[PDB]
Amino acid sequence: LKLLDNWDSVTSTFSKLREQLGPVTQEFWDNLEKETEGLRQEMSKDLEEVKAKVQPYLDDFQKKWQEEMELYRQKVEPLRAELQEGARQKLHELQEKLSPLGEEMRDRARAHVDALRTHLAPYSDELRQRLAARLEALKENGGARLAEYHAKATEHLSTLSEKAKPALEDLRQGLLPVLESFKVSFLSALEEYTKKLN
Amino acid sequence: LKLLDNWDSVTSTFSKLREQLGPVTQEFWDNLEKETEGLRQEMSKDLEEVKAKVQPYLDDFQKKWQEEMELYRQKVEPLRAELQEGARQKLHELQEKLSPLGEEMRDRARAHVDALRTHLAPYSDELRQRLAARLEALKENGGARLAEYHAKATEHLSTLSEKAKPALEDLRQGLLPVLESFKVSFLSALEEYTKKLN
Ligand SMILES: CCCCCCCC/C=C\CCCCCCCC(=O)OC[C@H](COP(=O)(O)OCC[N+](C)(C)C)OC(=O)CCCCCCC/C=C\CCCCCCCC
Ligand SMILES: CCCCCCCC/C=C\CCCCCCCC(=O)OC[C@H](COP(=O)(O)OCC[N+](C)(C)C)OC(=O)CCCCCCC/C=C\CCCCCCCC
Ligand SMILES: CCCCCCCC/C=C\CCCCCCCC(=O)OC[C@H](COP(=O)(O)OCC[N+](C)(C)C)OC(=O)CCCCCCC/C=C\CCCCCCCC
Ligand SMILES: CCCCCCCC/C=C\CCCCCCCC(=O)OC[C@H](COP(=O)(O)OCC[N+](C)(C)C)OC(=O)CCCCCCC/C=C\CCCCCCCC
Ligand SMILES: CCCCCCCC/C=C\CCCCCCCC(=O)OC[C@H](COP(=O)(O)OCC[N+](C)(C)C)OC(=O)CCCCCCC/C=C\CCCCCCCC
Ligand SMILES: CCCCCCCC/C=C\CCCCCCCC(=O)OC[C@H](COP(=O)(O)OCC[N+](C)(C)C)OC(=O)CCCCCCC/C=C\CCCCCCCC
Ligand SMILES: CCCCCCCC/C=C\CCCCCCCC(=O)OC[C@H](COP(=O)(O)OCC[N+](C)(C)C)OC(=O)CCCCCCC/C=C\CCCCCCCC
Ligand SMILES: CCCCCCCC/C=C\CCCCCCCC(=O)OC[C@H](COP(=O)(O)OCC[N+](C)(C)C)OC(=O)CCCCCCC/C=C\CCCCCCCC
Ligand SMILES: CCCCCCCC/C=C\CCCCCCCC(=O)OC[C@H](COP(=O)(O)OCC[N+](C)(C)C)OC(=O)CCCCCCC/C=C\CCCCCCCC
Ligand SMILES: CCCCCCCC/C=C\CCCCCCCC(=O)OC[C@H](COP(=O)(O)OC[C@H](N)C(=O)O)OC(=O)CCCCCCC/C=C\CCCCCCCC
Ligand SMILES: CCCCCCCC/C=C\CCCCCCCC(=O)OC[C@H](COP(=O)(O)OC[C@H](N)C(=O)O)OC(=O)CCCCCCC/C=C\CCCCCCCC
Repeated sequence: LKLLDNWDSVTSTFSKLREQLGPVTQEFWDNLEKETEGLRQEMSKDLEEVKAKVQPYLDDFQKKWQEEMELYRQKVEPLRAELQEGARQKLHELQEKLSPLGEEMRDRARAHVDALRTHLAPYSDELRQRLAARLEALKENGGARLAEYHAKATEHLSTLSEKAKPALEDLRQGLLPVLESFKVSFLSALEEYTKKLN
Repeated sequence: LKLLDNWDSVTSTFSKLREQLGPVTQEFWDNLEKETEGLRQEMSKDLEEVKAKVQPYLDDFQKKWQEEMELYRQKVEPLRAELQEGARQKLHELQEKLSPLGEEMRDRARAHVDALRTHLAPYSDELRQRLAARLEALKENGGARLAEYHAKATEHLSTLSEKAKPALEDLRQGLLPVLESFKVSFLSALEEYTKKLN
């Protein structure tokens, strides 16, 4: 009955909470009305003054910004001209540079890769010999290693069968009485669990 | 007793593990010897080929690096000049911007900031005038609420104590038989558990 007795004190408090919620909501809204009323009076001033003054605000800034934009455009043109004239020369110089230097770079690139070709041909061939020597050795060595590992695997499995059979047998044989002792204690423990659970 | 047999079986598996590793390690050493011997014939050629490859490689790469160094010198040198000229031109281009537009922007800033003075100053005072009433509302309604909260505080304390008195007495009156029966449950549980856990 702990739930009922305690819940009774909870239901009564909740009821008393409503008894306090009533007046509190009335007083809260009562004062909130005064707040909204004052805030409305202030807001009327806020909006009116902000709006009436927003005109000269935006007008002043817009008129100035208008000139600013005009001056900006009046500058953008000659400034872009300087940039254009400059770009024409700068790009021309770069063009007149990328042409000879491009040819030179391409020519040097030719020798760069071509001289590399003269080395790549033998280099790759030598690598083939080295790789073949390694692969051939690793193949014979591999065959031996495979046999070695296979033999070790056989001995590993043979000695493992001597564990998978006798050792596991002993483990399984021990599991029987072990499970018995466990079941006996578990079954008896279940009694306590249920007994203490009511 | 079980742990004794368990460890006993582990002992047998250990001997048939260590002795298994006997020939295994001996053969593995020979196996490793094979790899080592192979590498003794592989790496010898590998290193010799590497030496006879890295030498002409670095040599030819030196030519390439020289080609590139010359290339970069023949590029960076004139490009540094062209870039300096172009940058100096751009600097002058910017100079004819940062100064004219700078003084212009400064005047724009004056027009903005000064306007802000005659726009934010009165606005701040307006805000104060509106905030004054706002604060007044918070003082009047605030003080009222403070009183309402005070009244409700007493009503809260009275209701809390109205519960605290019977609730604490009832809780203590409930905890007595509850803890008493719980103790009986604990005592029996302790005994029952010590009978199984042994
Ligand atoms: C049928 C069965 C029914 C039973 C139901 C019970 C219902 C509840 C009713 C009654 C419970 C009675 C328990 C009263 C406990 C009193 C603990 C207390 O008097 O303690 C004192 C400590 C003081 O300081 P100290 O002694 O440690 O320091 C020593 C430091 N030297 C000295 C320097 C200062 O107070 C501290 O430490 C304060 C630490 C504050 C930690 C707050 C943790 C907040 C986070 C999570 C809350 C989790 C809620 C669970 C959510 C559900 C998850 C599933
Ligand atoms: C003396 C004691 C000291 C402690 C102080 C007082 C704390 C309040 C105390 C006790 C709470 C009363 C007990 C709760 C009553 C249960 C009401 C209920 O049954 O409720 C359910 C709803 C719906 O939820 P549902 O769809 O999952 O369940 C639907 C369920 N099914 C799954 C069937 C569909 O749950 C809802 O309404 C819950 C929504 C979340 C409610 C948040 C309330 C936050 C309160 C104040 C912050 C407000 C500040 C205001 C300023 C605003 C500025 C913008
Ligand atoms: C505890 C510590 C907290 C720390 C917080 C720091 C304070 C930061 C201050 C303010 C944060 C602003 C956010 C609060 C506003 C949430 C109002 C609310 O509850 O939003 C949700 C409700 C629920 O409907 P819904 O969104 O799901 O549906 C609409 C569905 N449709 C659009 C999608 C299709 O939306 C509705 O009821 C619809 C809209 C109702 C409009 C309410 C706003 C009225 C305006 C002014 C009242 C206050 C003026 C006071 C100014 C000075 C304050 C100092
Ligand atoms: C201890 C230290 C030792 C020092 C040793 C020295 C290193 C040996 C020196 C030089 C050897 C260079 C060998 C590789 C150079 C050739 C790169 C090349 O031209 O390859 C051709 C591929 C062909 O692609 P596709 O046109 O048919 O396909 C496009 C078709 N669609 C779009 C359908 C996907 O092009 C591509 O993959 C490129 C396009 C996609 C990019 C993929 C990722 C590229 C990044 C890195 C690769 C760098 C390898 C360099 C290291 C060499 C190790 C020997
Ligand atoms: C001999 C001694 C043996 C030991 C026995 C006792 C161990 C009890 C331990 C853990 C389990 C929690 C027990 C809660 C009982 C069920 C409440 C319930 O029926 O629950 C419904 C919700 C709904 O979800 P669903 O239908 O999708 O899942 C259901 C999933 N279907 C059906 C596949 C299964 O299931 C959920 O919540 C499921 C999530 C897990 C339950 C979490 C809630 C646990 C209760 C209280 C924690 C208090 C938190 C306090 C508030 C903190 C605020 C900060
Ligand atoms: C193509 C046209 C040519 C362009 C010309 C540039 C050519 C490249 C040359 C120089 C650039 C410098 C690179 C910056 C890297 C390190 C910055 C640094 O060391 O940082 C930490 C310092 C610590 O403070 P401290 O008191 O110890 O150092 C003050 C004492 N001192 C200045 C003697 C060191 O912080 C400082 O120096 C504070 C940094 C504030 C810097 C304000 C510069 C304002 C001028 C112009 C604005 C330009 C806008 C245009 C952008 C578009 C370009 C396309
Ligand atoms: C001197 C006088 C005093 C004034 C002081 C300032 C006080 C602030 C109070 C009131 C003024 C704000 C009220 C008006 C705001 C509404 C602006 C508006 O017209 O709203 C609507 C837009 C619409 O959506 P749309 O234009 O994208 O779509 C267009 C359509 N389309 C998708 C289709 C293509 O929605 C938007 O503008 C979305 C805006 C919400 C996003 C806010 C994100 C802010 C970012 C960072 C804040 C950092 C927080 C981290 C903490 C550090 C703090 C330092
Ligand atoms: C129903 C009317 C009862 C009124 C109060 C009585 C009991 C309090 C009950 C509920 C309040 C729960 C909210 C959290 C309470 C924290 C308790 C705590 O553990 O507090 C100490 C910790 C220590 O941290 P600290 O030393 O760094 O901070 C303090 C330093 N500080 C001033 C310099 C910055 O502070 C913190 O956790 C930070 C917050 C501490 C807030 C202190 C404000 C105290 C205000 C007034 C004193 C009592 C007026 C009583 C009215 C008469 C009613 C009849
Ligand atoms: C169902 C869903 C709803 C459930 C909600 C849960 C309701 C519980 C809510 C709030 C109460 C939290 C309690 C914290 C206040 C302590 C009251 C108290 O036991 O204080 C006596 C102590 C004595 O000193 P000491 O060193 O031994 O203790 C410090 C202990 N140590 C050292 C271990 C840290 O003094 C202090 O802690 C220093 C006094 C600090 C004064 C703080 C006053 C703050 C004022 C207003 C904040 C508003 C709270 C509103 C919530 C209540 C509405 C009715
Ligand atoms: C995602 C990232 C992309 C890369 C971005 C790079 C941006 C860099 C930003 C600004 C320019 C920086 C300009 C830096 C100029 C200074 C270069 C120089 O000598 O620096 C000195 C450092 C010295 O390091 P130390 O560790 O020795 O000393 C530090 C010391 N321990 C301490 O605690 O203080 O050496 C080093 O940094 C390491 C070796 C450098 C060798 C140079 C190698 C340069 C080689 C060639 C030139 C560059 C190629 C240009 C290609 C165009 C032409 C073809
Ligand atoms: C889900 C859990 C619900 C219960 C929860 C309880 C607490 C929950 C709260 C927090 C979690 C706990 C978090 C604990 C964190 C660490 C606690 C701690 O300090 O542990 C260390 C100690 C010390 O061990 P050491 O003993 O080996 O010796 C000293 C130690 N090195 C030192 O430097 O001090 O260990 C000991 O106390 C050993 C003594 C054991 C006593 C024998 C006890 C004998 C117990 C049982 C025997 C019966 C079984 C019979 C089986 C049948 C026969 C085979």
